[PDB]
Amino acid sequence: HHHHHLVPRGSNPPPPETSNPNKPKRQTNQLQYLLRVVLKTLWKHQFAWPFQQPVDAVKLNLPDYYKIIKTPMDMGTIKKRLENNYYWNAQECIQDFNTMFTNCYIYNKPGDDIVLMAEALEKLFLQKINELPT
Ligand SMILES: COc1cc2onc(C)c2cc1NS(=O)(=O)c1cc(Cl)ccc1OC
Repeated sequence: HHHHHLVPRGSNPPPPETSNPNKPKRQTNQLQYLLRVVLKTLWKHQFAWPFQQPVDAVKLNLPDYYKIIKTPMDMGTIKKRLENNYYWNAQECIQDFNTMFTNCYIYNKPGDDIVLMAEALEKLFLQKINELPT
């Protein structure tokens, strides 16, 4: 038979939402710090680039990525969520960072370049978290 299954093709899933009008939201001092200090310091770091947007499994040739990672998260999404006042509290935002880092550790192996990057970003994150306003 002449159907060789060359189509349909793969794709990336839809990215995480950055807007949800019926979601409860608040501005808090802790969230303002998470944007101004935590996100902005990580964003400019030389290790930020793999984490500045959703994993593009097509471009990066990671066809297994979304078979393994079912709760994707990235700093581009977190930045948009902070700019859009999406969060109710600091915990919701911190959980997004934790998810991002954990996804990287799940998908990859200790000592991989991308894991070294995530570990360094996570160390910085945890340092900035320890100065969160009370
Ligand atoms: C192995 O390639 C990757 C693994 C990943 O886990 N999480 C992300 C995001 C991620 C991205 C890639 N691909 S990559 O081109 O960004 C890449 C980054 C680094 Cl620091 C090292 C290798 C590499 O691709 C081979």
